[PDB]
Amino acid sequence: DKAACADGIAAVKARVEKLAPEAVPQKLKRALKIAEREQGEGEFDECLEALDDAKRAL
Amino acid sequence: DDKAACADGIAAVKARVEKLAPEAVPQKLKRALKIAEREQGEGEFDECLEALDDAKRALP
Repeated sequence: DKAACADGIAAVKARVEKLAPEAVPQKLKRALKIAEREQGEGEFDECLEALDDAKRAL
Repeated sequence: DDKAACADGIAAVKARVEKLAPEAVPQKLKRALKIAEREQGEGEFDECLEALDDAKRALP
């Protein structure tokens, strides 16, 4: 889960870098923020939950 | 789908590689990542996933 959380944050960040700032959905930006915080608390299992929501907004 | 997993996996391997000392990045990783990116550009997303598996296997 630790590697999947880090890989998923990298994957979401890469998608966001290609989008126009106004074209980044608010739901995507919030979900990624939650994932990065959950990673910071070592809750890698929850990080994956937040990452699922982020990808829904792609 | 495979298209999304291919892009996500390339992004994930690139971020892992950026954390390593350059001398610790094996030639086997570099070749596999190059193949994954070429296959992605050709729409061969299933083959890209295979090359990404080789790349991640070669990481320290």
